[PDB]
Amino acid sequence: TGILTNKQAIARHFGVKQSEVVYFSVGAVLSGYKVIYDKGTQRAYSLPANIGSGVTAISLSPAGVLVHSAGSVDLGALAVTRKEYVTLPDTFTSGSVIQTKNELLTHNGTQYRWAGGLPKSVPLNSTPVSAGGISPTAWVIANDELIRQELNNGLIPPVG
Amino acid sequence: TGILTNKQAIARHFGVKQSEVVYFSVGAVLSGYKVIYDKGTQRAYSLPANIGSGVTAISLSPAGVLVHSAGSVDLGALAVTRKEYVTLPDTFTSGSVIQTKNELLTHNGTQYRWAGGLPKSVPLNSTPVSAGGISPTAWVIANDELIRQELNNGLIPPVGSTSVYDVPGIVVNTTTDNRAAAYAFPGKIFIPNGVTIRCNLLPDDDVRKFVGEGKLIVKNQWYAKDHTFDIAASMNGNNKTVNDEIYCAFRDQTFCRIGIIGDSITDGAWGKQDWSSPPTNSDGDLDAPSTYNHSLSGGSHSWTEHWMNGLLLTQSRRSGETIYQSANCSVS
Ligand SMILES: [Cl-]
Ligand SMILES: [Cl-]
Repeated sequence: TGILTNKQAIARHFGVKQSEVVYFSVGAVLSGYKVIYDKGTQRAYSLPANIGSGVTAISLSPAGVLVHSAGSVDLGALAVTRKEYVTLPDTFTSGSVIQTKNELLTHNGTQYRWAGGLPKSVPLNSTPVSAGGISPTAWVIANDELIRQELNNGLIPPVG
Repeated sequence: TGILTNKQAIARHFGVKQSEVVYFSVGAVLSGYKVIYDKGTQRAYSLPANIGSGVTAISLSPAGVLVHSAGSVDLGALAVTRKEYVTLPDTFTSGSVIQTKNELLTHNGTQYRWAGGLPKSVPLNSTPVSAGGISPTAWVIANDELIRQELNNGLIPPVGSTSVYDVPGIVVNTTTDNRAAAYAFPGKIFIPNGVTIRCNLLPDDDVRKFVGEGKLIVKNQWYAKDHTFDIAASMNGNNKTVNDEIYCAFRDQTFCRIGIIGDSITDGAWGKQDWSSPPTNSDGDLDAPSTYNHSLSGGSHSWTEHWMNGLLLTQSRRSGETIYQSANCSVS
């Protein structure tokens, strides 16, 4: 079946076992799984470390917000912490729509994530500055993200 | 079929829909697709953002150059912009052949892309230096590529400043007046070496707004004229010296206008009993535009003009030319 080969494809992408991938659906038990797959958007998200035992899925939003028995988690935000990104086949110049926190939009070879409200419309002929500016609550450069922040906040120790 | 599972595997790798992957073939319609697959090389490339409607595929080269109905695109170059790389299972030491701009060859744990001619032969026991050198038109380190270039070109803003390219409203040219945008922005602004913008500063504007080593083009508010503000000199000093300029002007016989900003004592009280201040407007500021010279008027006998007298009497030992003159902008 196409399910098994897809779970297989997903498992190799994330480096987990085939048995550790699960399709989202209503009532789907989440315990033990490490990756969830949204068949509607065809996007996969790695799951929070310790989902409780006997926890079942309720809903999954277009932004990647998961609602389940024991609470709610933003999978897009979780993917950002794990640097698990989808690099959109667009630019700020070509325009695009951003749906999740883990989508990346390119401008002159540089990738930006969006940290503000979703969805984020980006019109034709735009710029990270022209389309909401560059700031912690707006467009964030994903490439070299930590080393950039350390440099911009003087957090790099002198040699030795 | 093996096609569907492959498209499936590709779709998850790039994070697109299965329907958004297409195998290359002749006449294959390209519109709407986001990834193309070369079955001969078994390499996949993400497609340019807006391929026109009804566009069909003609050819796909070993370097990843795609030819279609509405033109031609280098998919390897496009993958570089998206940092979509294939890391070859070789080293410079083991040798390899490079076919595309998005292939990476390793040397001591570091990945290099090739920006020169293709294909690129790399013999056994090589080095990025030994096999074409490291340069923008040769081997390029792919790891941390942007942050490396910013560091190697001094494009990283000092702590607490923002790069001028990231500030709302700024246009980086020499014609647009960036003054309103720059001081609407509440923080400091970093302008890198070699970069000039026009910022028609007003006299009350704190020039410490700008850091870095760039330059401002500043319009004269009273005459059809521009002035250059050197931020590097403003930040680090210009190493110029009052004595240096004065002695240099003596030696070079060049003009040396000496300006003074001061109060009552330097204004000229009481250098002569009929002393008077420079003209000032209703705000209390110096009149501008102006043809006023304090040294020929109420400040004719300020200590500045006696200072000039000594300079000119020393100058007289070389020439009759009057190279030392004051601009005494002092008001009681
Ligand atoms: Cl200083
Ligand atoms: Cl007036």
